[PDB]
Amino acid sequence: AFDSTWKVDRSENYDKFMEKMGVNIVKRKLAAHDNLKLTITQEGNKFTVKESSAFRNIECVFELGVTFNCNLADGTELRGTWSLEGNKLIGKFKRTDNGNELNTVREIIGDELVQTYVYEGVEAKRIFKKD
Repeated sequence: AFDSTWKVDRSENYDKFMEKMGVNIVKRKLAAHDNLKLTITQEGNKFTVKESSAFRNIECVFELGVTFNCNLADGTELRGTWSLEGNKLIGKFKRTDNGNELNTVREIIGDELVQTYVYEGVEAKRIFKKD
């Protein structure tokens, strides 16, 4: 789903998240300012997400179930895959840098994409919305 353009319109706890990865207090204070844009497309078994932030736009195309890798605006690099869990889209990502594992979930509240991530027992939330 989420076939169109969107941009983090809401988010919170990003400090506990960015603080769990052990990132300096600099990227943490500048991180909470999550305001990137993301163009997502879906094709049955072929997805295509194109991130875009004034700091480093990214892109990741692939099918659901096949492990792959995707870097996070925080300049992170992880690999895993998204799968449907009950009524949500899970996202198992493993930091290829330190394999600090990452457990997230994706939801589409009507016209908003709620992407929550977990870290060693933490939880960050990032909600998108039609531009």
